[PDB]
Amino acid sequence: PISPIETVPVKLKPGMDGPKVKQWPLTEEKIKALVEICTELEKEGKISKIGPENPYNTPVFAIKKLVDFRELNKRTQDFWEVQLGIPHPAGLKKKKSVTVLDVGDAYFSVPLDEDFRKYTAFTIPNETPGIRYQYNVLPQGWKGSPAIFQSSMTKILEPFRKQNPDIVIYQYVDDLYVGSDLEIGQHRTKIEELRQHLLRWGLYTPDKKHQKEPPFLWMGYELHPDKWTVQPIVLPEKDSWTVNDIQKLVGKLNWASQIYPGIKVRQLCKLLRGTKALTEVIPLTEEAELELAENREILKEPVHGVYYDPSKDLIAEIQKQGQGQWTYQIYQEPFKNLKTGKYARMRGAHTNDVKQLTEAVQKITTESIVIWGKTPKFKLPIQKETWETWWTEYWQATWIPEWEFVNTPPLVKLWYQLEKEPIVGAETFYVDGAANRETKLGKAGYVTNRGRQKVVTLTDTTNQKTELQAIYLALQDSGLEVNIVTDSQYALGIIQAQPDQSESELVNQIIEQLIKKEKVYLAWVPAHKGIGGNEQVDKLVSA
Amino acid sequence: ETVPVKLKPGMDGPKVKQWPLTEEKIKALVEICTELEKEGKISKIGPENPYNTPVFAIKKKNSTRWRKLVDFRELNKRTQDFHPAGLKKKKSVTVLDVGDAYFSVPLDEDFRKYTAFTIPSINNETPGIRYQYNVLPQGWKGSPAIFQSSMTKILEPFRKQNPDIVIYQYVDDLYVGSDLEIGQHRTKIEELRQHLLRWELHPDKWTVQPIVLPEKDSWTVNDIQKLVGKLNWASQIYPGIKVRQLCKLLRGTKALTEVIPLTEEAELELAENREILKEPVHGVYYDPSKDLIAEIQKQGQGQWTYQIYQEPFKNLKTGKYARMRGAHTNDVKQLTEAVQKITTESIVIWGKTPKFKLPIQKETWETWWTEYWQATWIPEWEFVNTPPLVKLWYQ
Ligand SMILES: Cc1ccnc2c1NC(=O)c1cccnc1N2C1CC1
Repeated sequence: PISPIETVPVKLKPGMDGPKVKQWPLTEEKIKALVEICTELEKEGKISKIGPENPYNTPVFAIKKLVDFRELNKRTQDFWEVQLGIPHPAGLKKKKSVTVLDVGDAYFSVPLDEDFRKYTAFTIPNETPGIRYQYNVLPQGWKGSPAIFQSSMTKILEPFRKQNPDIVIYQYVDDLYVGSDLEIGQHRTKIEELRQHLLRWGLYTPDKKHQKEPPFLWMGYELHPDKWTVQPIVLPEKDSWTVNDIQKLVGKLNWASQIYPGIKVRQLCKLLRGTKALTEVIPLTEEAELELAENREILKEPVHGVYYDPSKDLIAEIQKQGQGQWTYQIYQEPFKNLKTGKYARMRGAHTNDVKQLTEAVQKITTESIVIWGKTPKFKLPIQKETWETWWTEYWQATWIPEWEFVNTPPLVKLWYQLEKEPIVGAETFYVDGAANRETKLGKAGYVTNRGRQKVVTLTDTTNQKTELQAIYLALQDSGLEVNIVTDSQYALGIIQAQPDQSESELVNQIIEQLIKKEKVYLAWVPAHKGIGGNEQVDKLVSA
Repeated sequence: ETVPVKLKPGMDGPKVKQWPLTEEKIKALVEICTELEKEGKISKIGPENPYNTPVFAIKKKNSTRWRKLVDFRELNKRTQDFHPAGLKKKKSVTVLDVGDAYFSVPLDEDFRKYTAFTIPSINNETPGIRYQYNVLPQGWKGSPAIFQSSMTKILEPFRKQNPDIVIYQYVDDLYVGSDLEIGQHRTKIEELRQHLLRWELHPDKWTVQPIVLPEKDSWTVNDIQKLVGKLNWASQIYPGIKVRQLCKLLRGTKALTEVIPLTEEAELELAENREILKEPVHGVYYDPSKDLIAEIQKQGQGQWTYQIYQEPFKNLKTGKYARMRGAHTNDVKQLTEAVQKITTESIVIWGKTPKFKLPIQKETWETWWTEYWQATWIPEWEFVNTPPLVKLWYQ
């Protein structure tokens, strides 16, 4: 079934040359087979015999045929990326019916660039000359075979498409999803028309009596032409569990977390701690049991949704799950979800809820654009005043597409706010810290207008941990209202940014402290100058 | 006849991935492109071409119609190689979009492959539509060049017949400056419009803005401290700035709110610093052989400060930008605008785009800038974290 479609002109990487490998032996059997097989293609037109001028070659195999172009591929020009982008269900638009014509023979039926064919020479094995041919069609396992096959497919489909607008087609590897809004017979008919059109170019495709049937299973879902369902997920019931098992279980469970509300894996993941081998077995803790059981139940209830209706608007709503964790669901009509998902806390350096929500919103906007070409109207668990307050004061450019407040607690708020001006009648701490960078020994202390004072020596600390430390002590030994003046820009920055989550313990401590206080004003002054109380602590935390 | 063009030795064509676009903008392109295809400006390409360049669509809101824009930054960088102080002084300069002229000229076959780009599809329903240029592509550095000849001619008339005017070309943009009061300038331009057809800016107002020091009736410990810091920092630019007398008024562990009178010497020291700050620092000169840099800080409330400099603490020009006419509460909007304005001035003054340092997160910028861009060119940029210091200063 060879195609009479113009071949795609191929070439070898700049200044390279065809493969010149040699094959010596194979059994009488392995030679008998190949001789037969070839003779077959030989006649079909798939391959041809070459002779006089072909200095190229490759090892042929017999597996109970196979030709390895590993080397040829290395010397083959690069082609245009096949594109990893995949349609996601929530993107699809309702149809009446949709079949999947399975091509298969696909590639092996596509003409190989004439010129390039020589390079595709291979020999059959102990007399004198053996058996030599070269490929005449896109060879199984060759570099450009995928790329080239799809382009060809697309050309062949281009007219048919233009004549059948109403008809949608999705080319995926070796399958054709064709759906439409025509009635049951008109459809079945067009598929047929489509088939002869394909068969009209050497592209054999199965008849109505052999194509696969709906719903089709796709990257996780079970989908029909009017709705879809999360193909239900089962958890293996077992006596003993190996690490490996546990791990896969977490993956399944993790994937489920997107669609299924309430899935958990805390105690299950705990089991991995310390593991010495994938084959190791772990006594499933009772707590793991309770959780595993619990998830099994959650997985029992079927969940299904619908496709996108261009004639309606998208609405994305977000919830604050834990600290840094967020759930979101997208819909066109209440409770009729199009897609849902969850985002794990991106534990980073030092951030805060409003920033984090901002990212979630950003991630979603991006995803949404990819799927629908539009961005949803957002419903956010944050007060408009909160957002105003935060953004108009955050050093970094930030933004949220049009959205509206939805009072669905817990809401995201600012855990504390630094004073704009010094507090009248509150103690003033002139904190300072510093450590020898060669030994990592340091001092961090403070002094105040109220005479108070304190200092502490530290081991293996670093400069920045010292200055942070200094502010911690101040925050500690201070009471409800404080004025703190540091000469550390690091600290000023960090804190000035009103962080409510960090991976550094000290920073967490400080944050906690900050939330505790009633009023806090942080100020900064140049270090090592004659300036104020700074020159006092400067002297006390020396080296 | 088309001049041959080659990539710098050893280099290969861009293979930049395509950004996902809005429906709105996807349609615009198929339209724009089927047209360009018919006219034969561009043509569909095969899978044997592995190169790619990002494309998208904007509208200089000088129209409501959409315009196609290709990001050749990468390509331009990989392309072989081959300005008047006038307008820099002119009373007024106007910019003209001549991108078009290029489409009149064919592109060297062997080079076309490199200009490959891709119109995407939503949800990936389909593969994108791939095209490659047959004429000189707008936004490509090679174009203005090759079109040089044809360009100079076309102009010459209006040139030596209006020598009291300066005409500069940068990519798809033509900068025309004259001292003629608005009346003659505006008409002389339209006069030039038709001339090309047949085939507001104000330079001097851009000076290194002054550093101003605050004046209070009464000063608190806080106040002084804040002033000493700014001054201190400022001493990097003006080594003559002293802060001794003020550092005195602060010694001892006083409460931040405590008011402090200024010793006559503190007074002087201060008055002396105000004076020093009355003029940009000496010895600052544009070095052609070094990259221009533009840095911007979000001051908030709609404001944005910035500095064009080549070496640290030796600013060539500094400025501020505030939001005029049009409820704009959208930072990204503002920042893109801000960046354009600035790249523009660079071009005028030095005729070179500056390398930007942006106070925003990659992810955010990438997801929306395109939505507000309105220029045929695209500068280079990187993302950063504003040191609160540098901010309170230019504030
Ligand atoms: C896997 C896939 C990818 C892209 N689109 C579709 C499909 N498959 C379908 O079964 C499908 C279901 C509902 C709507 N469009 C669908 N089709 C469209 C082609 C008719």
